[PDB]
Order: sequence, then structure tokens, then C-alpha cells
Amino acid sequence: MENDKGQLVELYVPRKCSATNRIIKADDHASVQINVAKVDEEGRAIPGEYVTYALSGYVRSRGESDDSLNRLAQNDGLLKNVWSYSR
Amino acid sequence: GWVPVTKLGRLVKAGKITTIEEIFLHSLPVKEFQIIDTLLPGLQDEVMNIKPVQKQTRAGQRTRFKAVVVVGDSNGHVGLGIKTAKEVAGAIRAGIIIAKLSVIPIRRGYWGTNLGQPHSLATKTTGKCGSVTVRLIPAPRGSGIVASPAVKKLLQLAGVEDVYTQSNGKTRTLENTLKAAFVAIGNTYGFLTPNLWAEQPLPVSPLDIYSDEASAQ
Amino acid sequence: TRSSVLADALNAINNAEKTGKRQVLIRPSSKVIIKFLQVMQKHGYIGEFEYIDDHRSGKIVVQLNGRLNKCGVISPRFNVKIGDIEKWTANLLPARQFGYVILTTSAGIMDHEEARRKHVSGKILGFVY
Amino acid sequence: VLVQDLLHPTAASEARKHKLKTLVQGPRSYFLDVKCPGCLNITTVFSHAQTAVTCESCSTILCTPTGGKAKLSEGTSFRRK
Amino acid sequence: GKGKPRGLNSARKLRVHRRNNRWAENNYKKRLLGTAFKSSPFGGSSHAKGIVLEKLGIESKQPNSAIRKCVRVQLIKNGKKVTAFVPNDGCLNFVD
Amino acid sequence: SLPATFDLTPEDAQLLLAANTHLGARNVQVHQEPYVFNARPDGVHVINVGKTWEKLVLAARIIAAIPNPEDVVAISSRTFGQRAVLKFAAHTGATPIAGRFTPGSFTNYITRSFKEPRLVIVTDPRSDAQAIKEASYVNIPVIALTDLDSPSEFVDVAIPCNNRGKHSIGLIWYLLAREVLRLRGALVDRTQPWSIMPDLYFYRDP
Amino acid sequence: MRAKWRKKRTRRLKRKRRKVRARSK
Amino acid sequence: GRVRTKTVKRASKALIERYYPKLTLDFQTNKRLCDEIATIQSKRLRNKIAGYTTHLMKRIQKGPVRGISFKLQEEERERKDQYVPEVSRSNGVLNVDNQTSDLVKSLGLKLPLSVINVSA
Amino acid sequence: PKKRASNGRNKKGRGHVKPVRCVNCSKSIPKDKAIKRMAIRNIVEAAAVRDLSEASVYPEYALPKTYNKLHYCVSCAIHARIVRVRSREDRKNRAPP
RNA sequence: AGGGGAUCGAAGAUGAUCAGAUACCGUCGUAGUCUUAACCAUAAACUAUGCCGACUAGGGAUCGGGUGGUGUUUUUUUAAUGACCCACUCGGCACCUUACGAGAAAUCAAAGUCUUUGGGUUCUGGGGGGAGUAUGGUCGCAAGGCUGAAACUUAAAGGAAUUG
Ligand SMILES: [Mg+2]
Ligand SMILES: [Mg+2]
Ligand SMILES: [Mg+2]
Ligand SMILES: [Mg+2]
Ligand SMILES: [Mg+2]
Ligand SMILES: [Mg+2]
Ligand SMILES: [Mg+2]
Ligand SMILES: [Mg+2]
Ligand SMILES: [Mg+2]
Ligand SMILES: [Mg+2]
Ligand SMILES: [Mg+2]
Ligand SMILES: [Mg+2]
Ligand SMILES: [Mg+2]
Ligand SMILES: [Mg+2]
Ligand SMILES: [Mg+2]
Ligand SMILES: [Mg+2]
Ligand SMILES: [Mg+2]
Ligand SMILES: [Zn+2]
Ligand SMILES: [Zn+2]
Repeated sequence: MENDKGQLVELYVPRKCSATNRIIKADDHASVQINVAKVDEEGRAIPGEYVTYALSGYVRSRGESDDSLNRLAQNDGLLKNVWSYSR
Repeated sequence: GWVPVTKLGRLVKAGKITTIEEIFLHSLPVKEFQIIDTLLPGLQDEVMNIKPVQKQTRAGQRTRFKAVVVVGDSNGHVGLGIKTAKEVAGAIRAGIIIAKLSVIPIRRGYWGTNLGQPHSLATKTTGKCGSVTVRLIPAPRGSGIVASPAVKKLLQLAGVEDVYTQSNGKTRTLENTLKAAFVAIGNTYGFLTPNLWAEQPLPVSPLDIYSDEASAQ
Repeated sequence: TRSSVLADALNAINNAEKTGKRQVLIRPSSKVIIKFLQVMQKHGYIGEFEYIDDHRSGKIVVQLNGRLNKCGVISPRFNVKIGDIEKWTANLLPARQFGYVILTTSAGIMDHEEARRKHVSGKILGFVY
Repeated sequence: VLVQDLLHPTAASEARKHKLKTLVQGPRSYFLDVKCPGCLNITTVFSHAQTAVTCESCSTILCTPTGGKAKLSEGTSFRRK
Repeated sequence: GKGKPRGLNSARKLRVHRRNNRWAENNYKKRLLGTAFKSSPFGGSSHAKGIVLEKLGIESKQPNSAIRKCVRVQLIKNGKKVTAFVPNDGCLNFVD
Repeated sequence: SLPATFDLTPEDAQLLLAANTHLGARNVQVHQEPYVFNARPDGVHVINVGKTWEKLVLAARIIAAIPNPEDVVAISSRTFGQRAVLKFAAHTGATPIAGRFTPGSFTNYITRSFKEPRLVIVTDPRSDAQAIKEASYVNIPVIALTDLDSPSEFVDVAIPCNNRGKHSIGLIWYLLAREVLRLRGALVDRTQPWSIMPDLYFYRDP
Repeated sequence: MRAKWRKKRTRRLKRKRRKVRARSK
Repeated sequence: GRVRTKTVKRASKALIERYYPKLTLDFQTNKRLCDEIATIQSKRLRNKIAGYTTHLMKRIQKGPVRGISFKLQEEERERKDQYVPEVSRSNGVLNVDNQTSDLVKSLGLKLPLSVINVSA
Repeated sequence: PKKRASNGRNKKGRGHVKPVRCVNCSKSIPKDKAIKRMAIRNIVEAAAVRDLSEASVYPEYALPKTYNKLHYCVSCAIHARIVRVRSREDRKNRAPP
């Protein structure tokens, strides 16, 4: 949200649901940021190094948190089967 | 002497978090006003309206006092605090603290040109509370805050310079109207204008970065 | 009975968004619906869509992201006179800087900005933000 | 739910639906060739009858009508197409 | 949509309908009936001049207790007879 | 990102069907479950325990991922799950909560039950329901042991089980602890059947 | 008074002015 | 009715909480404890208190009592932990259902096989 | 305002049931609103069962109770029988006991 | 206007009750209550919630139709039947839980998809009383129905929820 001559004005560009891409606004104290850890050669969870996803309170409210998580992780590479794009 | 409980309160005094915009980014629930005190010391209060309520009891009436306060700077951070005690100062005391805690941010924008420093709003925005719908409308420069004395003093502390307002319902009952104009500017950062269509990486939680530098004893 | 077929399509899209979904099957489609779905797509508010072909009036699957708040229809297609367009967008668009009133002119279904750039006018269809 | 494929839905859930709410509507009735080995040839019959269909030469029977699919008559065979 | 026809030719219905319901407005009905000119002591006019018949002593309403000092006046242009208040301490001494 | 031998193994499939972790809920069957696999007749539904395994992985794959392993929290008022959580807690970082939850533990600092975690693991969102609620007042992610009829509201990552009783919850809770250690931690290579007996976890008697 | 007995009160009342008016038809 | 008020039970709770070693099934020394170890303004209240922190103590020795946890319990429970040696690989082969086996087949590999039907 | 979804009692898809008469006070009441109980009780009673069989023929006989269905009228139902008055919630509870 | 007139029973008469008791409770019992031919057109005629169309969310029962089955029970010689059972699917009368959402609230799968205000269409309301009164028209044997004002008065009447 720039300005006259470039210059980043207006603070705080918020987060965003990885499920719905709605804004995750401040008082949404019902949303969640899930850090899934990056692993290496034979177990070993590499501390501080995650694949992450953010899910709006609305989405978890509607129960769609566990299905939409599946889809995200799976098609990002950390599940295979579990989920099905069709029904 | 502070002494903070809560991970978040500790990380604040520990000067590991410099601004609330952080807190908002990750939506970190506040619980300790001193957080928003050290994070936001330009805060000036304003007790907007005080009115008596009363309750009957199996041995005596009880008229305690409701008090409604608005705190903020005038640089995009407001707070709407409402508390009833049996003393006015008491009710004014707790009210200010509740108003500290409630501090949400404001998105502000340009009526319609790219110029120097936001003065109006990003979009049209509604807040409703009880029966009162306050509606905030972007307005050209020097328009002013077109609003009743109450809402105006809330929108000023909010930092807004030029906005149009319109109201509906039983506006006279102040308690709901401010709680409506609150939601009204509390809604400006839930609105997806195209400029926010840009995808950010998704930042790491200050809770995890200074993980140890929080934690209990 | 079924009145504005554009109405139902627009509405269904909005509720799919509101429920936080990513698709809508719409029915029964029409030239006007595509040309509308077309103008949204041109400006980001939905993904790609697809004409399915029952041998009837059609179905459309719309894929949408979440950039969209609302897409309504203006139920009587009022006439608009090159000047009144100012007054329309002003009434139903959140800010002067973005968002579109889409309408119908002699030179095609086009949003109000292409409408202003080509300097034609006509009737009013709906809107997008 | 929330995200799925409306375009290419599973054969089974499509299968169980109403014939009007399939992706593109079609019938779910069929035709058959029916015999009653007194004769050598085979009448073509619609799975739903209304008319109690009589065979080519002999006033025999074949099927009776019902609420839906016809009840075929006693000693008979049938292929489907 | 509830009630109001939204159609593009329904103007005539839409106007007429309004016409009808304006009558539920107390000022619009008053204006068009000419209640002003018909009923009502003054002609429709802002003031009017009459002659004093008797000095009265109207007792106030609750929860007030008073005697309120007024004059029966017969409007000159009208003959219509009317009772009027004589304000401020005394003044009933001014009239006759 | 798929490991290599973190496939569901023979010994594990064996492990599960003795606990009967594939035996999912009856008629009852929440919409939000494709974790199914063909209806066993006479009112029982079978659970694709491959996915169960695959979910368990993510569970661990995120449990271990939390900078301090002790602000990861296990919950269970279900008596069947109390003996396990304490045991899950024991081995891993993890503070536990067995018995009564006690409300106002996530909101409200002023309580002595006050915790403040970065993640939650819960064995029955029906019974633990309180906790699932309270977490959602305050931006906490939730892991859950779920049957086919369990509420999916406000739990991310299901683990499809059988809270009908017996050994499953124990089994699942064991495998949880098992894999978090086989992650970053104090464990070891391949098969590695692991010293610790699964019956360690399990409600006792009488 | 009970709503319905007021309805009856005036019903009569109308029937009497009905009577009285007829006297001079 | 000799039901002890909160303050008596309140204080007993706290005393067991943080001075369990020292104290006993003996009021008479529990008493003398309270003097040195707690400030009270009346003899009667101290006795009324000590007698109950006694009783509370007298039935901790046989089962815990809700409200009082000197954490010595929570870790006594930790080394009181173990059982098993027989598990649940005998005898023979994991009996499955018709589809439980199809479940095996459809995703995995080797397992001992044992099928059963079932009825309405 | 309204203080029951069943309104009076049990009537959805009709418009007119038909009236029965109160067993206690003969007040008419729509059968679907009626409030009913089966008065199944023995012909004899408590103590009489011994002195019955004792001075009777046949081995123990048989014994055949009485059965009659009782219709009460709310006011009558409330003044004695099934009613009490329940809290704003317990009200909703249709389960018998 | 005929018939019918068992029953219960506006009116009336009574016995008690009451300070009174034209009532409540008891008795007598006219009209009525039923029926034909004709009128009348009103009910809290109520879901106090217009109709047509779309969309938005879960669950178990049930009513009618249908489809699927090496289902149960019926024995005979297997079936054929019928009744039952289990899964689905239309269209019904409803209940449950949630509530994204709506409301002043109680509550509401509509009373939702509304200041981010437009699918189509019908009707009615615009403070309270005056008053459904006056008046004219009109329908009716009547009783009455439909249509239906004003002067004047008045600062509240009203709704839902709370504490007493
Ligand atoms: Mg004031
Ligand atoms: Mg009127
Ligand atoms: Mg006079
Ligand atoms: Mg003149
Ligand atoms: Mg005469
Ligand atoms: Mg009432
Ligand atoms: Mg009726
Ligand atoms: Mg008779
Ligand atoms: Mg009498
Ligand atoms: Mg008498
Ligand atoms: Mg009398
Ligand atoms: Mg009427
Ligand atoms: Mg009713
Ligand atoms: Mg349903
Ligand atoms: Mg069948
Ligand atoms: Mg007054
Ligand atoms: Mg009330
Ligand atoms: Zn033949
Ligand atoms: Zn009765």
C-alpha cells in the first residue's frame, strides 16, 4: 500500500489463511499458525526449520481445519494418499 | 515494579518485541496492560460518558456506575473500554485498563489520489452493536470528521483525519454507538483491497524466536 | 419461477466464497453469465471456469481464490447516461481507487472503466469487489 | 468439502444420486431382448412397461407393468442392449 | 424482495402507491384537506385579533396546582369563540 | 519431502490390529471423515490405518518442532487415556493433564492450573471439549485422537483411532511418543522395535 | 372493559341510533 | 456439628503441602510444630487446626487426598510405573474381518491371515 | 410472548383435531392437547389379594385387571395429576417418568 | 321453511351459597343442538409468519413412491408371494444439535445469503386515543358484512429481556 513517491506507508500488512486467503486480523484469537518441521537423513527433525501454514479462525470453526490441512501438506509434499481431490 | 506473568508479557519487557504491529501480525492475545503501556506510551485517555445503573437485591438496591473510556494515540491505535464499579474513579480506572487491552489497529487510506500521508480510509466500513449501525465512509481532505461529538473524539484519537459517517437506530444510547464505531474502524483491517493480494512468506512467531527468552522459571 | 438467471449465478458465487469454499457449480449459465464471469476473471476475482455441456442450458464450474468480497447483480437493468455512471460506482463501490461496476453497452459487456475509456454507455448489469 | 472436484466426481457417489442431479442428466432405464423358448425370435422390451407387452406371434405375456421396472413373466430370459 | 415491485416499468404502480400512503402522514393530510382553512380558529393565518368576553381562572392540570388566568376571545374575522392565555405575573390586570 | 522407510511397516500394522485401531464408529459417522475404508457389514466402519499412520507422522512431525518440548501439552479426562498421557509426557518433553481439566486454564493467568502452550494433544474432543474450546480463545494449535464420530471443530490434524476403549488409545499414544523420539531425539535407526513395551501405556484395573 | 363486551356495547349503541334515526327517515 | 470451617481446612491443606516431612499421625507433636512453624493468634484455633492437619495426614498414608499434592506423589507415581511382560503375537495369527484384510492387501504386504464373516 | 413450540400441544399438519371431554370436570379439549393416562390397576387391591384367593374356588384363579384411558383438561391435569410445572428447561423434556 | 327434537342445553324458573349473588355449584328446561331447501361470510378462520425461484449445515426417526441384495422370517420341493431388515434416492408431516448467519430480544434452516443495502410479484402499517366511531355507498329477511373519515384530546401507549 504505497504512496505518491514509492515509500511503504500504512503499517502491518497482515497474515493470510493458507486455506482461504482471507485476512487473519488481530482479534482473530481463534486462528492458528502450524509449524511442520523439516526432517533429514534418518529421522532427525532439524530444530528451527519448518514448512508452515496459517488457518483462519473461521476455517477451524467450521471444522474444515483437518481436511484443509491434509490437502495443503499433501500437495506440498508431506503426505501421499490420505487425501483425495475428488468425491 | 511490574513482574509479568504470561510468555508474551515477559518477551515485551525483555525488549525482544519493539512494537504491537508484531503482536497483531501473529494476533497475540494480550492479557497484561503494561504490555501496551511500554509498547505504546503516546496513549492519552478520554472518559466519554458516565451513567448510573441499578439492580435490585433480596436486601437493598445497588446503584454502581458504568463508565466508557476511549484511549489511543492519533497514529492508528484505538481502544474502547467499558466498566462499571460502585465508584466513578474505580470505574474510570478499570475502564482505561480494559481500553488499553482492547487496543486494535486501524488501516487508513487515500480518498482518491496517491499523495503524501493517508488522511481518510481504505474502504467504506460498517460496525453494528445492539441496534446501532455506524457507517464510515472515505472522504476528501479537509472534509473533517463528520460525526457526533462522541464518535468524532473516538475517530480523532483513532488518528483518522477526514471521514464521512452515517448512523442508524437508537443512536442516543451512547454505549452501543461507540461500540459500533469501534467495530467500524476495527473492520478496516479485515477488508481485502487488491493491494494486499500480494503473498507474504508467513513470518515466524516471536514466541518461537525468543522461545527460551520467554518461558517460566 | 426463474427470473434473472444472472442473479442466481452471482449469488451462488458469493455464498461459496462466504462459506470459505473454492468452487461453485452454477446453473444454468448463459451468454451473459460467461461474459460476466469473464470480466471478473480478467481482474483477478476468480480463477478459471468451465462450461460443462448438458444438452440443455449448461452448467459452469467456477474456481475462486478468496480475493472476492462481493459480486452482486443490479436487478432492473437501469439505463445509465455516461454521467450517471459516476453516481452508480459511488453508491456501490468501497473506494474510488479499485473495484468495478460492470454493465452492458452497445459495444459489449464491459466494466465501468473500460466503459469510460471507450466512451460508451448503456444499461447496468451488476458489480465486483 | 471446502475444496473438491465438481468436474470429475467419483463414479460411485455419482452413481447413487438422483438421475436429475448427476453431472449431466441421463436415464437409468434400459432395454432388453426377451425370449419364451416356444418361439425362436426375441422382442425388444423397455425396462419400464406400462403396456403389458405381448410377443410377436403368440398371445402369451412377457412382463406386467408396475410402479417402476416391469415384472418379467415366469419362464423367460433377457440380455441388455 | 418484499413488496415494492422492482420492475423497470412499474413506475405507475410505484407512484400511485406512494400517493396512497402519504395520507398516513399527519402533515400531508392536514395540508391537502385544508384543515388549516376549514377547522381551526385562526384563519390558517399566524395571529388573529379578537375581543375579550370574560376573564377566566383556569385551574392547571396535575401534578400542578394553580389558577391560570385566561381570556375568552371572539375572533373578529370569524366570530369563532376562543379561550387565550395571559402570560406573566399580573397582566390579567392589563386586559378588561 | 517423503522420508523413505517411514512407510507403514509390518510390525506396525501388526501392532495396530491387536489394539483394534482400525475399528471405527458405528452408524454414527461425522461428515468430516474420508478416513474410512469400506463398510464392514452389521454396523461397523473400517479405518484406512495407512492414513492413521501417516497422520501420526505429522503429529510427531509437529510435536517435535516446538523449541521447548515442555510447552507441548497432553490432555485426557477419559480414564482410558490418563495412564497413557502421563506416559507420553514422561518420555518426551510435554507437560500433562490427566483427570479434571479445570476451566480458565488457558484464558485467565490468575489460576494455579495456568498453562500457556504452543501445541495441544487431545484424546477425545468430546470429553476434553473444554480444552479444545479454551485453546481457540488464544491461538493454540490442536492435535487430536479422533474416532469416526468425534467433533472435528477446532482440532487440526486428526489421528483416526477407536476411543471405544481397550488398547488403541494406549497404542496410538505410544506410537506418538515413539515417533517424536525417532525425530531429532534420543532414538536410533531402522526397525528398532524399541525397548519400551506398548502395554506400558494402557488404563490399568479394576 | 373486556375487549369483546366493548364490541357488544357499541353494537347496541349503533342499533339505537339506527332506531332513533329511522323516526325521521 | 463439628464440621471444621474453611480457614482450619484451608490452613491444614497448606501445612501438609509444604511441611510433610515433620508432622505425623500425632496431634500432640503436630501441635508443637504449628507454634514454631506457623503464626496463629489463639490456642483454640491452633489446636482446631493441628487436629485436622493431623487427620488429613492420617489418611494420606493410605491413599492420596484431593487438594493436597506435595509433588512427592506425582513422582512416586512415576517410579511406581510399570507392568506387562506378556504383551498383545499369540496365539497364531491376527484374526481380521473380510475387509480389514482387503485393507491390508490394498495398501501393504505381509500379515498372518485369519478371516471371519458376521451377521445381522 | 410465545412460550411453547408445540404451542398448546402436538398439532402440526392439521388445523382441526377433535374435542374430548375432561374426565374430571367435563371440559372439552382438543384430543391432541388432551393429556392422557392409562388407568391400569388391579380389580382387587393391596391387602384383598390374600382374603380373595382364600375364600374363592379354583386354584389361585387367574385375576383380570381393569384398563381405562384417562383424559384430563390441563386445569384438571395441573390441579392434581401429571403437571407439577417445570423449569423453563425441564419443560422441553418430553421423556415420561 | 319443512322434518327431527335421544342427548346436552343461550333464555326463563328454581334450591343453595353471599353483605349482596341477576353469577359460579344443583334442578326444571324454551330456543338450539341433527337434517333437507335456502341465507349469513364471520373466528386467536393462528404457524398471530404471502406466493414462485435460487443459494447457505449437521443428525437420527417416520409417511408415500422407487431402485439396489448369493439380507432375515414365512416350507412345500425349491421358489413365487407377503411382512420384515440393510444402503440409497425423490417428495411429505415433524423432532434433534449447531449456528457461518440474523434479531431489540425471546428466538429463527429462515425470521439467513441487508449501510458489502436490487431475482420476480401481491397485500398491509407509519405514535397513542378518538374508533372500526360519524358519514355516503353497497350486500343482507335480519343480525349484521365490506368500504370507512374528521374535530378534539394526549407524552406516551407498546415490545422483548433483567432484577426485585
Ligand atoms: Mg449524555
Ligand atoms: Mg388508517
Ligand atoms: Mg366559557
Ligand atoms: Mg371575510
Ligand atoms: Mg312517526
Ligand atoms: Mg404470558
Ligand atoms: Mg383452525
Ligand atoms: Mg331439543
Ligand atoms: Mg338464570
Ligand atoms: Mg336466590
Ligand atoms: Mg338473569
Ligand atoms: Mg378478520
Ligand atoms: Mg394457534
Ligand atoms: Mg437436513
Ligand atoms: Mg426390494
Ligand atoms: Mg408529565
Ligand atoms: Mg414480558
Ligand atoms: Zn412369445
Ligand atoms: Zn378438567
